[PDB]
Amino acid sequence: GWEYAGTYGALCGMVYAIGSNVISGRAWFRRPWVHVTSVTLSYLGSKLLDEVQDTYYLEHLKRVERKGLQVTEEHKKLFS
Amino acid sequence: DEPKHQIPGNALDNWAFLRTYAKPLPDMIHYYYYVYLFGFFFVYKVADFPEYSPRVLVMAALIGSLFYVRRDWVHREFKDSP
Amino acid sequence: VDSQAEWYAEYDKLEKARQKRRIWKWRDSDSRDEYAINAEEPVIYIR
Amino acid sequence: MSLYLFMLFLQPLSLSFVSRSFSKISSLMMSFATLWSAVYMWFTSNGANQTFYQVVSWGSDWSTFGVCYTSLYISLLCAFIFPICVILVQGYRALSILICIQTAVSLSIVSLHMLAFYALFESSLLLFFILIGRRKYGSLSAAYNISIYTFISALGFLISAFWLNWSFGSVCALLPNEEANSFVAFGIFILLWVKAPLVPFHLWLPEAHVYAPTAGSVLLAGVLLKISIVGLHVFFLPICASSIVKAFPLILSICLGSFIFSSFSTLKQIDLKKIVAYSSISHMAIVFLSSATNSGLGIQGAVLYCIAHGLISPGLFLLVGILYKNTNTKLVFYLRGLSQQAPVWWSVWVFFMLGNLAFPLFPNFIAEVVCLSALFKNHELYAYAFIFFSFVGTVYSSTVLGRLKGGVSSQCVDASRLDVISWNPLVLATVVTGIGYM
Amino acid sequence: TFNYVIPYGGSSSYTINNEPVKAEEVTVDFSKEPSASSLKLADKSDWIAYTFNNVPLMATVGLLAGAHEAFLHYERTPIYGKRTYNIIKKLAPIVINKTAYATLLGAIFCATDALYENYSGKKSYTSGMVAGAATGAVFAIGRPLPQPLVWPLVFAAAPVIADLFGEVYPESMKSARGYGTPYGFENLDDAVPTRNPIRRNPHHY
Amino acid sequence: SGFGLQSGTARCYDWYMDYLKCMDESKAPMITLRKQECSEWLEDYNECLHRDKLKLRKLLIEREKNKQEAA
Amino acid sequence: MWENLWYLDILINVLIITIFGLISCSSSATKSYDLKGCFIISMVGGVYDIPSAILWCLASLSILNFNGFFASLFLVFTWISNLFAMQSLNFLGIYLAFEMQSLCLLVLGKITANENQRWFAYRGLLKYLVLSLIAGSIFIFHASSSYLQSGVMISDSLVTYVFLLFKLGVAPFHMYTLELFSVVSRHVAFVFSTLPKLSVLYLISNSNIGSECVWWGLISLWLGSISQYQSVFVRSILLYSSVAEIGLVLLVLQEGFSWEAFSWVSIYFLSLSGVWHANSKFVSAISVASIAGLPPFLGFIGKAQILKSLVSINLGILIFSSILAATISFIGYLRLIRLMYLVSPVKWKNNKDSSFINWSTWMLTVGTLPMVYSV
Ligand SMILES: CCCCCCCCCCCCCCCCCC(=O)OC[C@H](COP(=O)([O-])OCC(O)COP(=O)([O-])OC[C@@H](COC(=O)CCCCCCCCCCCCCCCCC)OC(=O)CCCCCCCCCCCCCCCCC)OC(=O)CCCCCCCCCCCCCCCCC
Ligand SMILES: CCCCCCCCCCCCCCCCCC(=O)OC[C@H](COP(=O)([O-])OCC(O)COP(=O)([O-])OC[C@@H](COC(=O)CCCCCCCCCCCCCCCCC)OC(=O)CCCCCCCCCCCCCCCCC)OC(=O)CCCCCCCCCCCCCCCCC
Ligand SMILES: CCCCCCCCCCCCCCCCCC(=O)OC[C@H](COP(=O)([O-])OCC(O)COP(=O)([O-])OC[C@@H](COC(=O)CCCCCCCCCCCCCCCCC)OC(=O)CCCCCCCCCCCCCCCCC)OC(=O)CCCCCCCCCCCCCCCCC
Ligand SMILES: CCCCCCCCCCCCCCCCCC(=O)OC[C@H](COP(=O)([O-])OCC(O)COP(=O)([O-])OC[C@@H](COC(=O)CCCCCCCCCCCCCCCCC)OC(=O)CCCCCCCCCCCCCCCCC)OC(=O)CCCCCCCCCCCCCCCCC
Ligand SMILES: CCCCCCCCCCCCCCCCCC(=O)O[C@@H](COC(=O)CCCCCCCCCCCCCCC)COP(=O)(O)OCC[N+](C)(C)C
Ligand SMILES: CCCCCCCCCCCCCCCCCC(=O)O[C@@H](COC(=O)CCCCCCCCCCCCCCC)COP(=O)(O)OCC[N+](C)(C)C
Ligand SMILES: CCCCCCCCCCCCCCCCCCCC(=O)O[C@H](COC(=O)CCCCCCCCCCCCCC)COP(=O)(O)OCCN
Ligand SMILES: CCCCCCCCCCCCCCCCCCCC(=O)O[C@H](COC(=O)CCCCCCCCCCCCCC)COP(=O)(O)OCCN
Repeated sequence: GWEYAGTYGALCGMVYAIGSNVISGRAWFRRPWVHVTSVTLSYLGSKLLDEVQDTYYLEHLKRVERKGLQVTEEHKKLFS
Repeated sequence: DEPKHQIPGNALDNWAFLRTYAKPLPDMIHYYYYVYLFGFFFVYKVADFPEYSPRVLVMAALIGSLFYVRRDWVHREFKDSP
Repeated sequence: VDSQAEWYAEYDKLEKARQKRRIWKWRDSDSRDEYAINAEEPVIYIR
Repeated sequence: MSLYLFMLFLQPLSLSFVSRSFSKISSLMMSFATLWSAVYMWFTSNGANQTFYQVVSWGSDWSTFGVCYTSLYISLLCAFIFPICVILVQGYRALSILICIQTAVSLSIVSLHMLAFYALFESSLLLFFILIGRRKYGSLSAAYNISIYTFISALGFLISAFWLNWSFGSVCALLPNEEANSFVAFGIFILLWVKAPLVPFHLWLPEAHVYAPTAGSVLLAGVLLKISIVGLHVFFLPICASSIVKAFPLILSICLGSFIFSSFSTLKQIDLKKIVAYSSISHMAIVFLSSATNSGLGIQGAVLYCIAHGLISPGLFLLVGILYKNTNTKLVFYLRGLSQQAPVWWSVWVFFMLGNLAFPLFPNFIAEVVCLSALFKNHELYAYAFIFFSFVGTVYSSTVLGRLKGGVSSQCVDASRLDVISWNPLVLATVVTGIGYM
Repeated sequence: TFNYVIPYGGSSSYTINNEPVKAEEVTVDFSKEPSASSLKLADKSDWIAYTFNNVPLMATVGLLAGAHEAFLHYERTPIYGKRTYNIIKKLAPIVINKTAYATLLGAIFCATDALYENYSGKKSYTSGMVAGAATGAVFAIGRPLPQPLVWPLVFAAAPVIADLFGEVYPESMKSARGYGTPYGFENLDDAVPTRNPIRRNPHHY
Repeated sequence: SGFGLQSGTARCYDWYMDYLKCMDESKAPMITLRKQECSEWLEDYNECLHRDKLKLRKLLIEREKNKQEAA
Repeated sequence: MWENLWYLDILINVLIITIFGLISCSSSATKSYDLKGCFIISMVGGVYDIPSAILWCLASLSILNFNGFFASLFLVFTWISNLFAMQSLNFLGIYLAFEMQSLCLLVLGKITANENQRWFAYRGLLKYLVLSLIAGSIFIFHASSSYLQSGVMISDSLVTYVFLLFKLGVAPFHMYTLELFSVVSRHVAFVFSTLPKLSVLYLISNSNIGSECVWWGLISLWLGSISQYQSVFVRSILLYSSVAEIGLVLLVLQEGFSWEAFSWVSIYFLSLSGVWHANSKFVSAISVASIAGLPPFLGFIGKAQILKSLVSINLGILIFSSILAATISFIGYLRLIRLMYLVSPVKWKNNKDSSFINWSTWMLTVGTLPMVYSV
């Protein structure tokens, strides 16, 4: 779906690490290991959320085609 | 010293008015029990009510809101007297 | 900088998004009780 | 466009990584760099592309950003006035709040999606509730006023945006949609009615300006009032023209009543910031009515007069803040002899007050001429009504100037080098626009 | 338009009309039509009949309000202490007076509404405003100074809100669908449905 | 359940199953329409449950018998 | 026999974890993290769809912040009851599941109270018990009348609709929440004001329990907003917010918008997590902003789903009421922000047990842009 999901996920992992440090009173650079872990897991999670969304989009397309919605080939191209 | 709002009324008279809220307080389960029971039966009866015009429904809601007495109002003003 | 191509590509993206949303808004009831509305859906009940 | 958006996102980002002692310097450099990026956006905006100079999308309808005539003027105005706000404000907390507010507001102007516009614009709701309700010099009542007014108007706008997204399937401006419904038109209109202070929904602006800090007041007057015209040109007139033409007598009634009663309410003010804040409300009505005519003259005149206001009222607010720092008073009756005591401050104060009275060598003159011409295109009486009651502004401005000018005073209260650096850009911009480089 | 030279929006030709095209091939409706009881109650032809049909709502609301207040009083009275006065003699006036005054206000409202509509001969906002104004005037007979103004205004404003959001609002947005092609724009290429979506069955509770 | 309290099925299980089978046969797009089409089977099921029509017939016979006896 | 195995595995799992905890009970591990992980693994065997996966997610996030084997075991009991509420096909399933959940609520409330807190906590539990007995007795009496009249037990009836109105906590049935959740532990109030609702929403959507009446959701909205604005204590503010929002969600769910209510319940769980488990002012501030529906956070998306569903059904009175009541509730939320940063110096307990609180705040801030497709 979204073509910018992984980049967003990496930035949001940075958000997690820095925010967790700031809330606890520590500086943003403290606990460096948390940064790498947060970035990697957040990137993977953002990707996975995107495929889940795409899969249920396609399931809905199949259902509506069964029901009688006359989707064209281009409309079928809209749902990857 | 700073300019301050004038407080209407005397200090002791206002305190006496406020002290009329210090009365024996019933527990709220007694009200809640009856409201729950009559509300259940009321919801059962509502499905059988005739369909009313939206204008009449709104006027009935307005009248109910105006007629509703806050529980504190009865608390301050209650007298165990005829 | 081909402004015409950028304009038409952006408009096409927005129009595709609108078409996808209106397809996404076509929803019948997914209730398990509702076998009439969903008669063609492939399902198995374990009950 | 992309550079401008990236720099707008970079400014709040930098605060997280700065040393907390370099925050002021880094914030000032970031503000100037954003101004330069806005100049670059103007450079890369070709007038050949008549509908939209630039459109960028980042993967969704919500992430669609674009610049037009109104958007480009308003974005350059905010990027111009932000550095002055940065220097006026001290402390990491205050810097963070003001940077987040500016990022949200500047992203709202270039947004082309009504829902994204709503999301970015109302993100600065608590930030003003905290800002105007700060510990010692803030008032909770004013913060409550502004927050509640914004919430109700923006929620109505949001409901209209939801209905449009359901019916058309899209709420982006670039997709042509027209609606004749009056409920949706009012839902979009109420936000404009409140945000552009229009009687009787103008009560929030005064209390907010008086109890906001000088940087906060500068931003509020400079660009947050102008967000109404971005919404009107971008999200109301394209789709809701039938309703504005249906309700034009009512629109004129409300606008001219706002002008007259705001002018009369200004006469009853003893506080300098309140005087400037009420002058702003009277000034907004001409803009709103000129745009509502839906003519070429009206739109251009409204955006021009917005630029003139966003160059004149920030200067008055800045001068009043400087005087309050020097004197710890805002009451006109305490302040006397300012001509003799502060000749340099008095000169700029008189210059900006002349600008607010729309004298020819000021941008307000050109802008007012264009707006009055649009009103005259609609009807003669429409222009005549506004032209006459402009005399009320002269009365209160002259009374304030006369009260401040002379008397006996034992205090030298004149501006320092920092203060003069603060207003020099505004004076230069005012002159340059006044000679016709609008 | 998004430019400073030509007016925003657009215009549609009044001479040119577009043939209606169905939103879907087969239409299945889950919205039930008004009942005969609703049409009977809505009928304002005979003002007495209209009043007597719609007052049970007002009497019911007055009875709940009086019961609420009477229970607030009853809850307070002490069971452990024997009371010289009779509690129901104390409590019955509350409920009876609340119900009676509510019924009287609702009767004025409905009667004035039906009488104005009959005399005018048209269904309009003004009937509701006048009936509400009369009801609010009856509310504030002997009340202090702001209340002679505020209650007629509030009671008149209530039917305006009821008309605006109960009748005008639904009828203004009947055509809008949300599926297939936009109601105005069928020329655009959107997925066209054989059948409309049924998100729920007709209700029966 | 319909299991029958002794063995077999409930006393009116088969009538209800007739009504359910008729609802299964129909092609109407909503359950409400399908029930409208199959109402007569439901009337059979209600007849087996409570025997109201037979009770009314017995009441009418008893009333006419009493009227004859009095005359 | 194979279809029965799927359900039987969950039992066997729970029993062996219970007996293992009973055998391995020691002071060395009062915080039994290992049994918590075992319970979380065991609850994966009950996931069959997306709503069941949401049930699992909320159940695990709840079990993280309960302390002890015993409370975690009763949270697992609540999860079992909720899983069967979703699968109930008639009156008996609904009844069995929901009063099992009520028993779990009573036990959890009793075991998380100190000796000094017994006088009020036990009173609130007793009042909740008596009100629940009223609701269940009326439900089962009308169910007996219906089963006699129709010969069958059908979960599409007015009786189950009113019983599920009591379970949701709407219009005249919200007082038990106010009395009980004011006097119980903050975690107990948090988990039993969010998790039970998902099963009721699933049951309503799947079994066609919808009514034409809009009075109850309207009453819930207006009463909740006005009482939230008039309530002095902070717990009552948060409790009345749920009444208003669940009334609005009830109005949306009756019209068949199941997807939006299933997203709203999850976003509401995440939003309420931070204010209830208040340890930091900033986390609570973001949580309160999210509950208000405020744009930069995920709470805006959840409220937007419900409001967007409202404009589709095109009921004007509901929309007008929604706007005004939303403003009234916003005043109370602003009271909450004012109390933290703008009234007096604030000092709180250093309860450094933010298991999923930081993750929830991160999810509220971050998740807006990924989920923007929904609205
Ligand atoms: C976005 C849109 C949204 C859509 C959906 C979103 C999706 C939603 C879900 C997404 C959720 C994301 C948000 C949540 C994020 C998760 C939270 C989090 O960040 O962690 C919390 C948690 C909090 O830690 P804490 O604050 O200290 O509190 C715990 C207490 O210590 C409590 O103490 P304790 O008793 O509990 O101790 C247990 C634990 C906690 O103990 C600790 O955490 C102490 C620190 C661990 C040791 C230090 C780690 C060493 C490597 C770190 C590298 C940092 C580089 C920076 C400096 C460069 C140095 C050259 O110990 C562990 O670390 C267990 C993990 C075992 C790994 C240990 C390291 C193994 C040796 C290194 C392996 C490979 C080395 C290669 C290169 C190494 C040099 C670069 O962090 C961890 O536990 C860290 C676990 C992993 C350690 C880092 C290992 C990374 C591997 C090295 C980098 C190689 C490249 C990586 C790719 C390849 C991988 C192999
Ligand atoms: C890969 C290579 C690396 C390159 C870098 C790329 C990485 C990408 C970004 C990563 C950067 C790290 C992010 C920062 C994390 C911590 C931020 C923080 O703590 O705030 C204050 C923090 C400084 O506070 P502090 O002095 O250190 O003390 C904080 C204490 O903990 C408590 O102090 P207190 O108790 O005295 O509280 C007083 C409070 C007064 O009380 C209040 O006013 C509370 C009001 C409620 C929240 C404010 C509502 C309005 C916020 C609008 C959002 C601002 C952006 C506007 C743009 C429109 C967006 C639609 O005043 C403030 O705290 C500051 C007021 C202004 C800040 C409000 C903005 C914070 C939003 C939420 C932060 C994120 C937390 C995530 C949690 C992570 C897990 C725990 O950061 C700043 O310097 C300014 C805020 C920077 C905002 C950026 C955060 C992104 C939020 C935008 C949402 C967009 C979605 C997210 C996408 C992000 C990009 C993927
Ligand atoms: C023997 C047992 C005793 C009970 C007998 C009845 C048993 C129940 C049987 C059946 C129960 C189901 C139906 C009853 C109503 C549902 C309420 C309920 O059950 O909740 C549980 C409730 C107790 O719950 P709680 O949580 O413990 O109390 C929360 C409060 O904070 C309580 O604390 P508080 O009392 O100290 O504070 C009260 C507060 C609480 O706030 C409320 O009462 C919210 C009510 C707002 C309206 C509710 C939604 C209306 C929608 C109705 C839908 C049907 C029509 C559809 C179309 C209508 C379109 C709007 O409101 C006020 O402050 C006083 C004003 C009251 C209305 C405020 C609105 C004023 C608007 C008028 C403007 C005119 C002024 C202009 C001039 C101003 C100058 C500047 O039990 C009852 O109160 C039942 C008493 C029954 C008396 C109601 C009388 C009329 C009923 C129908 C009229 C509908 C209007 C509602 C009036 C107020 C009702 C509360
Ligand atoms: C990796 C591939 C994943 C992609 C597809 C996933 C399907 C394959 C599942 C593979 C597993 C991956 C898990 C991902 C999803 C979980 C779903 C699932 O598992 O079941 C669904 C799947 C088939 O169900 P379905 O695909 O949903 O279709 C059925 C119908 O369509 C009826 O279902 P329906 O409800 O989806 O109907 C369509 C629906 C369309 O609904 C949708 O469009 C779905 C939208 C996606 C929402 C995703 C969020 C859901 C949160 C759940 C998180 C997952 C937790 C994982 C739990 C399982 C872990 C394995 O239309 C509706 O209108 C219904 C409303 C749906 C709810 C509304 C959605 C809102 C969700 C809340 C969002 C709010 C925001 C929260 C914050 C987010 C901010 C970023 O069942 C299975 O394949 C078998 C399940 C087996 C699970 C565990 C069994 C293996 C282990 C057994 C032994 C365990 C003990 C040993 C432990 C070993 C480890 C130590
Ligand atoms: C603390 C301050 C101390 C320093 C004081 C500075 C003193 C300032 C001196 C006053 C300057 C007066 C000059 C006024 C004329 C404006 C200059 C100007 O606009 O430049 C014109 C060129 O015109 C001139 O050079 C005018 C010649 C000026 C000298 C003529 C005689 C001087 C007598 C002054 C009378 C001017 C009255 C004009 C009233 C508007 C630009 O030409 P274009 O390329 O066509 O630009 C487009 C037009 N538009 C700007 C509208 C976008
Ligand atoms: C597409 C994703 C978007 C959708 C969102 C929903 C899906 C969620 C996916 C991500 C879920 C991440 C959940 C994060 C929870 C945070 C982890 C946590 O809570 O750890 C606790 C765990 O606490 C415990 O109680 C430990 C007991 C359980 C340990 C974990 C059990 C693991 C069970 C196995 C689960 C595997 C999944 C099974 C197969 C699917 C530790 O914190 P404390 O020590 O209690 O206090 C922290 C103190 N302070 C931070 C301030 C320093
Ligand atoms: C009394 C003076 C009027 C005050 C307004 C001053 C000027 C505002 C004009 C704004 C310009 C665009 C707004 C569109 C119309 C708004 C009001 C126009 C005046 C008006 O009320 O006309 C009514 C029609 O509009 C309607 O039926 C709807 C009225 C607006 C509804 C109010 C709240 C709506 C909130 C909806 C939120 C968003 C919902 C989106 C789904 C009735 O006039 P008539 O044609 O019936 O003639 C019958 C006379 N005999
Ligand atoms: C939220 C709206 C509530 C109204 C607020 C007004 C101020 C409250 C003061 C209370 C006064 C009672 C309410 C009267 C308002 C109606 C306006 C009067 C106009 C009028 O009399 O024309 C009627 C139609 O207007 C109508 O009755 C429909 C016009 C709809 C009212 C205006 C809607 C926009 C106003 C929003 C202003 C800003 C909102 C803040 C409150 C007659 O029409 P007819 O068909 O009967 O012809 C006659 C054939 N016999």
